[PDB]
Amino acid sequence: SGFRKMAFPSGKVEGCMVQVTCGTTTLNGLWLDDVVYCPRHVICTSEDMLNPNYEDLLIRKSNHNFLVQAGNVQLRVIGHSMQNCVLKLKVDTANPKTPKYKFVRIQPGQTFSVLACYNGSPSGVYQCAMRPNFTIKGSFLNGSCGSVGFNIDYDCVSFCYMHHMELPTGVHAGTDLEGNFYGPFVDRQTAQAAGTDTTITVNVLAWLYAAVINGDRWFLNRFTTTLNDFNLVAMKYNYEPLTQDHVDILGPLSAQTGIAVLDMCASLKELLQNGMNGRTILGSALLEDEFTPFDVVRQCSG
Amino acid sequence: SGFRKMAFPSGKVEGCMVQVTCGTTTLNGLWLDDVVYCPRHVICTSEDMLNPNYEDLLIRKSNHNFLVQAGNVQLRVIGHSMQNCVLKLKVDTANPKTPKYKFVRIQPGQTFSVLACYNGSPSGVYQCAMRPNFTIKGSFLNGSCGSVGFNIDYDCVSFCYMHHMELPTGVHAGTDLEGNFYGPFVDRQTAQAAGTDTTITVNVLAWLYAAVINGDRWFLNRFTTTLNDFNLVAMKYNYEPLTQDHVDILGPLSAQTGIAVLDMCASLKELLQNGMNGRTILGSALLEDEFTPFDVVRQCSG
Ligand SMILES: O=C(c1cccn2cncc12)N1CCN(c2ccccc2-c2cccc([N+](=O)[O-])c2)CC1
Ligand SMILES: O=C(c1cccn2cncc12)N1CCN(c2ccccc2-c2cccc([N+](=O)[O-])c2)CC1
Repeated sequence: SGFRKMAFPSGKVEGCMVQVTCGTTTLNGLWLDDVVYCPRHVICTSEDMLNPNYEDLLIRKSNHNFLVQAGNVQLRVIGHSMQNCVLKLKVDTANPKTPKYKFVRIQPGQTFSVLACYNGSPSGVYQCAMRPNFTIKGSFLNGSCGSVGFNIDYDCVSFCYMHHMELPTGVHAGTDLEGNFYGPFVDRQTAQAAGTDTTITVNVLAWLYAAVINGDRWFLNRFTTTLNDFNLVAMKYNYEPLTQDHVDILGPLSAQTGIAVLDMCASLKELLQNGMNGRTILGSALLEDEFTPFDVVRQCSG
Repeated sequence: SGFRKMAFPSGKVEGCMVQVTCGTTTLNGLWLDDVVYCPRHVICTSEDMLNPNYEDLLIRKSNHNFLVQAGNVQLRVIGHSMQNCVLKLKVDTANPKTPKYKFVRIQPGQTFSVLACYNGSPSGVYQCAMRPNFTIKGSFLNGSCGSVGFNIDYDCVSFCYMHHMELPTGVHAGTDLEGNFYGPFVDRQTAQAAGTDTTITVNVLAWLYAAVINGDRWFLNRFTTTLNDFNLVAMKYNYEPLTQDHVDILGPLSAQTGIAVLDMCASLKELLQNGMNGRTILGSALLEDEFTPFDVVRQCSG
């Protein structure tokens, strides 16, 4: 028992992290097979950063302008190309620690683990969700660009996120590993703002099931709601609408606990209208929305 | 910016995890050099578990009764011994992935990362604190015994925790890596209960400094308190007393923010007496006590 914010073990990704330097600019890269992937903004300086023309910037580089270090070993760059907002540096040596991998783009509402790195060296691991507005509420400092986000299934690492920047509100923005931004963001230092966010309703319900599995029952009640009457209240409180597909996804947890999804929705309705009255659920005094149904099943059965 | 529950990268510990089986009983072990460390309760069955005499149980075992698997490789056991509540199995092969390591016992109030494992295979990583009452609020299922807790400094893994059991309240109990329990607990399936816990005051103050560093200022006020008048309120709310040593430890954060420790204590006094009024700090609607001053400095400067 117990329920924690839990990340995937990071070892397979640690063996892929390298440092990439172009000039005075250093960040992290991901070394898979004989390619290193990194944010293309490594080719900017503070002079360019405001509105770079990346095509011109890259034409003016050569292979020898890129210094890649894997530990103390320098890897020689033998080719370079741009892939949307990612740079691909071909190196003369394939990474012997390359895991089985794929590049997957995730949806808003889904979670992943982040390995935060500085200077090519892994510093910490945490879990987060892709928000409805395509930002992440991460923890990243200067130097952390090129840190990646991932999930692991069996032996295979599905990379989903590469870190590019911090927005003025302190949340984070980045790309998939094909270099395409999540959200309406661009890789320049400008006036960008995260749009309005919403709470991920299916994940709040999943976490209420986790709470019941762990013995927190106080918010349960004898009522039920329709899906439509629930979604009416959802809209008022800035929650995403709950679909029948979401109801279906919560099936396993509803069966484990014996509490119908629309019965749990009546609890959530009550919590939104009334608050918690000073009580807690799974150690929290607010409704948590960054655990998916899959995340809950992972900790609350195995 | 941003502040997350962050664990250490787990790779160095992943390369040490093995499966240990004695009979029908399987759990995890830690393979360092030519020794595997695991909970001695691997030598029990459900028949013994209520009140085992471990000395008699171990005398009746031979090397061949222990099956150790490192992936698909079976490691041959060539010796066995008991070390308090840990079993040490000498194997014929030294682990080539052994990191630099030490075995350290931690204090209540300190944090560490847990690599939760099942069948010798790493499943997830999370961060937690040693509570004042010597339990941990972990996330562990059947099969997770022998999972370890650790911190990393530079290249060196300091192992501090091996998991042994779950108490009736759903919190967790275990040993240091010399086999000595944290807390007044024993490795038998009996009527054990966690004692009364307290909130770790120095860590709450550290997290309030983290909040200020990240732009949450609403709880700040123009007041100050004495240490003695603060500790008076601390006692009422079940918080540990704040020492001058704690004040000294918070020095760096107080200097970074410009807010004296006893000025921050007046904020904490106000939050304890009044609540948050519906507001949040770092994404939480309660006061968080599982980040140390060191943890805060790590994310809020590097
Ligand atoms: O690493 C951080 C960073 C700072 C603070 C908090 N963070 C949390 N996650 C990451 C950070 N950068 C460096 C890169 N930046 C850029 C973003 C878009 C386009 C170009 C650049 C750029 C390129 C060359 C030099 C410079 N430059 O000199 O500023 C900036 C963003 C800020
Ligand atoms: O793995 C879990 C576990 C279950 C549920 C939640 N958990 C969260 N962390 C770990 C768990 N065990 C197995 C070991 N147990 C024991 C604890 C003390 C002394 C002996 C035994 C013992 C030994 C041989 C067989 C059996 N047996 O058959 O029960 C039990 C505790 C329960």
